[PDB]
Amino acid sequence: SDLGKKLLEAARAGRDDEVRILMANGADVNAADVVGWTPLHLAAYWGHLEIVEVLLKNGADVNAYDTLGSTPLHLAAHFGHLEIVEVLLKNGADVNAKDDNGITPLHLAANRGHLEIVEVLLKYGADVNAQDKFGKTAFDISINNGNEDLAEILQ
Amino acid sequence: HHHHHGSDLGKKLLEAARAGRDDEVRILMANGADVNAADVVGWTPLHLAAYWGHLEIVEVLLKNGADVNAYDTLGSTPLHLAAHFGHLEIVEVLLKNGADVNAKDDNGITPLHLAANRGHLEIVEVLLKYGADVNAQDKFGKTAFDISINNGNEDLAEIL
Amino acid sequence: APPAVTISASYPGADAKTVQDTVTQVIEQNMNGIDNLMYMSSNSDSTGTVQITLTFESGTDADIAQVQVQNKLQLAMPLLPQEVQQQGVSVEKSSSSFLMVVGVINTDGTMTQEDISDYVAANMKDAISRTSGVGDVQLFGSQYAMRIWMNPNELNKFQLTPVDVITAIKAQNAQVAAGQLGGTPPVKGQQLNASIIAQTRLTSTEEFGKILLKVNQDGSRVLLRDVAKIELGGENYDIIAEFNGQPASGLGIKLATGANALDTAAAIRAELAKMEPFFPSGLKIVYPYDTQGVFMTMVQLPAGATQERTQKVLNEVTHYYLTKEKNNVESVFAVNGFGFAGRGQNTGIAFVSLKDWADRPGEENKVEAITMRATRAFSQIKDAMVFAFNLTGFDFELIDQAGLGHEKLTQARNQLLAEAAKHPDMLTSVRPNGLEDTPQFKIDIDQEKAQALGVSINDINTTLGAAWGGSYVNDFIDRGRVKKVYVMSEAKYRMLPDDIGDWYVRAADGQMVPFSAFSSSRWEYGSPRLERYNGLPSMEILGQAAPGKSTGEAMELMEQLASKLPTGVGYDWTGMSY
Amino acid sequence: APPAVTISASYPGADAKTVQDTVTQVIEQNMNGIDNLMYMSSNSDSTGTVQITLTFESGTDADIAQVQVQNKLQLAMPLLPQEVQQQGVSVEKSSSSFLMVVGVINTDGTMTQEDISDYVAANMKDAISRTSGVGDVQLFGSQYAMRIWMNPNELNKFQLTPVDVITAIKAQNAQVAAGQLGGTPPVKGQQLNASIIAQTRLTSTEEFGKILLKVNQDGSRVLLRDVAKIELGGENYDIIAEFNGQPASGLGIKLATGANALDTAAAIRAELAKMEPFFPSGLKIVYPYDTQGVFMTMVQLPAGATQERTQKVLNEVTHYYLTKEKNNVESVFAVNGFGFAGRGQNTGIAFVSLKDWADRPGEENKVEAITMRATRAFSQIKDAMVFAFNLTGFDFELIDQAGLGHEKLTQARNQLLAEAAKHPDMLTSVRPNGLEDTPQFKIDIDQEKAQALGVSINDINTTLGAAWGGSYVNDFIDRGRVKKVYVMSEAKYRMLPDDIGDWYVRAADGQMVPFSAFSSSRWEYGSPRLERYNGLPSMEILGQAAPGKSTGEAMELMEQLASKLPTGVGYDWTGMSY
Repeated sequence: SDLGKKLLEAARAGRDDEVRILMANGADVNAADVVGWTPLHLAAYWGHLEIVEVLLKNGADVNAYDTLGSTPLHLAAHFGHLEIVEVLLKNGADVNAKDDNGITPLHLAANRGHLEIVEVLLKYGADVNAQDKFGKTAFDISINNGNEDLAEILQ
Repeated sequence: HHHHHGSDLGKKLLEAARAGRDDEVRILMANGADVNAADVVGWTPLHLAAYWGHLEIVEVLLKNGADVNAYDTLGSTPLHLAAHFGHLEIVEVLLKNGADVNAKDDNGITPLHLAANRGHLEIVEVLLKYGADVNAQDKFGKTAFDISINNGNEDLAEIL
Repeated sequence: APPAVTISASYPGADAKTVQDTVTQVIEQNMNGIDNLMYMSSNSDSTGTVQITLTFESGTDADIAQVQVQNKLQLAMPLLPQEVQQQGVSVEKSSSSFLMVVGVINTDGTMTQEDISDYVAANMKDAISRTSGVGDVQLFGSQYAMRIWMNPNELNKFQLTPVDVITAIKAQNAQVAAGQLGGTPPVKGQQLNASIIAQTRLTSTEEFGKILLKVNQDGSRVLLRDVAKIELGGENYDIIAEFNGQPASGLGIKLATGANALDTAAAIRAELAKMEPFFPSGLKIVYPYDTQGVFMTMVQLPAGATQERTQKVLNEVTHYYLTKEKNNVESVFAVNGFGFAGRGQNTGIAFVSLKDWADRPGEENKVEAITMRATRAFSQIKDAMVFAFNLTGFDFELIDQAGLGHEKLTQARNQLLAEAAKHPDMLTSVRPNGLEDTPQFKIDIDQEKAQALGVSINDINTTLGAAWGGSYVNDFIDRGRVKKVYVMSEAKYRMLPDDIGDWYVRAADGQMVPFSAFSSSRWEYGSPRLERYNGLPSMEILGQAAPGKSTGEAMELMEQLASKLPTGVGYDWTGMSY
Repeated sequence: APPAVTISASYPGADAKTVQDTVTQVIEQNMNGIDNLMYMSSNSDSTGTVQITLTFESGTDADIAQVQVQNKLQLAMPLLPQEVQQQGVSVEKSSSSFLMVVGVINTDGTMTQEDISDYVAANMKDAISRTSGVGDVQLFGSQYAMRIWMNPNELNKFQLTPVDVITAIKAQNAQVAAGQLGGTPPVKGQQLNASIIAQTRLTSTEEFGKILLKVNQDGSRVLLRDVAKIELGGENYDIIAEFNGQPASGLGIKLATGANALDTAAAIRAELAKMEPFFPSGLKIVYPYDTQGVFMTMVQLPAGATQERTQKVLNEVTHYYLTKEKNNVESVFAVNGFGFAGRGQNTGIAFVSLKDWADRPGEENKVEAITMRATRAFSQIKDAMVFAFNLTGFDFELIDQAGLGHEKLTQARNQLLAEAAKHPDMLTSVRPNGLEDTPQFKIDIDQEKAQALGVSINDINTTLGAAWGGSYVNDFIDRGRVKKVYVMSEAKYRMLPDDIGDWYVRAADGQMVPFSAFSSSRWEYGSPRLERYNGLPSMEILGQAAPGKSTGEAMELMEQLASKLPTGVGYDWTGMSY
């Protein structure tokens, strides 16, 4: 869709007023680019909170995944966007979603030491015994990274 | 035999026994300088004079009761240095003053091994004359005869 | 003055002779085809450093001379070892003295001497380097490097050697070119084009710490932090500085030959203004040396002197200006590890800045009298040369003409000095300019025992070299800037001879073999700095004439006692004697 | 005189085409964007030598020309083989004629030709090369190297191969950077600081023989001297010199483009005076050539003529001057293996100095008359181009413009030479300037048999190349000077094609495999010197105009004859015809 492309580039750039007119003009809420990223994906990746909110109100698929299995909750947990992680979980995002590598958002937050996000994820039912394709849990990530603050959160 | 780090007059004696200043070595001894002063590596003034070949200084220190069998931090005696560097007369004065002809350093290397490896054949005879254990072995098991085999020195193999 | 070009190369962890027999001679043997070359001199020190100085005839274009020397060395580059090439060689036209010194201190005290030096190198040196007429920039300190401080007891516990550390760092600190998806030439109908990103160079000690060295047979994993301490630290720890007795770093600014003196200076001051707004809190720029008004103080200790003893002489010099001439001295920038001549653990220099000329009244308080009094006060410091000077004897080179050797040349030098001492009516202060031999630790690898146990020699020489001297592995990115990674033993385990046996090397059958099994050591005397003049081993001798006689007679005499020297010992005049 | 810049590389044991397609073409393809460039020629001969000559317009600043060429050569330096870079690629700007020749003899007969050659290269050549105005120095001989002469019978006896010998020499003739004790950063309070001295480069034949190759399972040692003869010997054995029949050596010195002949010749005599007092007993300097007084005699034999055959032609030339012209000739400096057109086994040169002008009265005793009789006496020497000259024609290049190949350029040259013979009215003595194709040994490695036996290709090519061509390994120290270490078979075992089958290579399973088991051979012809003009394969052709007719008429006929050659063959005029 021509509108869907203008929405993707507007969501990628954080233009909330252009995103609103595109929503009112009937643009595809779930238009995906070549890599499989929806407007919710890029707004979650680039930390545009209200674009994440406006999209979800207009029926955005909170659990859309790209060609490699990554959800908008994955990107938000990876890049320290704490407020976006909460609104995604509140709008029904799968806390235990796995990509093609069996990797969960808890792994991504633990890998980058996003402790505030780790607590919010486990508060919403994140499986802490979740293993990726190599059999590594979030606890193994804390031991390997040497992050002792996280290693006591997970216990 | 393992002497300790000194002070000031001991340093001047160590600095002079190395440079070969005979007049000042005698001056400092008459003023009470420690004849067994050591530097950081454990070399006495006898070590330094035997290394750089100052035969007179070797005799003046021994006159003043210098330790003929002083050990450095690795077990090398003044006889080790003199025999290693082809200083004939010093090896004589040391042995004549009671030097341990069979002294082994930390590696088992004797003055015979050092004189044999550098091809100092005059010194290998003086060492043997004073009762050098010809079958002495280092840590690797090598004798002075094994040195000549490996070096290709057939004059030495004759002597041994 | 005759234009001069200096070549600089470095060999990490190499002694003087290793450096001379691998770098200096190879460079010197290829310095042909250079026009208007008067003579050539070189130094090879136990710091692992060469400086070859080529002096050209008067009126020579310094640009052409540098270009010709630069191009000749480019051809000799493949003849040098890989370690020297990785360090980068420099060819520079410049004067010997500094144009100005830019000091950097930290009032807050949040940055130590080591951090201040890293900031100036990582954020100030390169931009000052590219400024108008600045020929040589000398950092009084060292840029940070990813320092891996190996522990031999832990390495032996996991059957690992520094070879495994260096191998794993090169594998897991890599910048991998991995191509693209949908790249050219592409299949038709392809809609996706994206770059593939594999491994990126590491950026933090945390990343280096989790470098996986090996996994054990029970599943447990050995990380790089399990065998070493991972910290940021300088490429070298040779040079440290102080401004008015407090931690400092800085840049020594030399004027490029032919450049204007002042307009350069203002350009450095201009670029410095561009940097100040983005300094961290507490950082401040001070100007301790600006070329009346300033002078220097040289401090030279004999070879075999540590930084501790050199620092003691520097404190005494700094304490003098700050206490007994505080009415005249504004500031003192003191550097240890760097002298006027060059680098050395036994050398130092202090840049003294005076108060404004108007505030010091009378003959008693001007640079001439202050330097005379200072030199008089420093003259009784024992075992040290301490001189004070702003901004006439002979310069003599003793040449090894027939392959005699270093030891035989030393004896011939002492023979010439002893005979010159017997003519106080003629030549006084006849002295060598270089350094005396010092105790060194000769270690022999037994090849037979190494082969019987199945231990590679390169594994042995890498384990010994990387641990006790340091090893430049590869580069990493520290806050967006390319910096070096260095592998070395922690201080603890490379200080005294008994520690040699603490180091283990793995054999072909997996057995850990201590260094004591295949090595043997002894003390001996070698040189810490080896001089060459016109391609031949040489020893510079300085001196001057007695009261009331012209150097011509002085010089003529020196020629005569050089004739009675042993067979194969030549001589030549250089410097202002030429 | 048009200014010319010459690039010279070396590839030991390499043939003409191997040199052409790994060094010559790589350097040539980057020789564009160079200002005031007229043309460019090159030779790649089976000496393992390439000589690219770049000629510029008159008035071109030779200094600048050199920089530009050198700067474009850097684009190719990483692409050249390692073995070529290790020899040291050189770029120089000089005339092609010799300014003078410095001869060195030993009146006492204490020193062999090889001994005199090594002393000149080690103690004399470098200082002359660095003298201002000296464009190029050609040594009439070669500096000594540590020659390892391998025995293939003894090597096969201990399951060893030249690869093992090479690996042992790099391991045991090593210069190790071993670090320090108490090095910075130290544990605070450290007092002891000493350099660590590990392996040093070997300095004698006795030390190289001590190199342990392996320990047999029963416990005995197999040394390098047990499988090889170790001696000091030249880097190559292709240039021998004689002075009045007695063994000698020397340096051919060409003047740098634009330098003063008188001043540079005087500076060379001043430098020679600095080294005479330190000569060994018997050595003496003689001056057989100084630029009437002098003339040269060029000797050029067919390709494939050995140094033996060339010495006899030189002997007849020297015999002529010493017997029939002894009233006018003072000295004859004969050089075998080096020639006017370069360097090769089939070429030679004689430098002849007449006695004083006063003791040669009469015109028949003048330079032209003496050279006139000399060439007339050398008219009837079989299979030799022998002429003498003091120091009309055209310079023609036949270019392969469509990649026809060397063999088709030969025929196109023969068809042009045949048509030029039928026109004596216009063209006189039209002949090529290069060499004719000679028999060569073409060996084929069966990849399937090698892989089936576990014998690696690198083990094969290193074994064959090092035994039959010699391999430069690393450096060593000979009387305080860095020199090369060469590994080669003893002459005895590299003379006949059956000696190939006596060379063994160890397979992965450990079994020795003879070279006959995986290879085959046949005789074929190939060029011993490949010429290129402006990047493309060429064949230089020279002749002169007939009596009375100008060069433009002869060139016009040559242009017409050349246009009748097959398609793809072009031409161009160079040198004196440009």
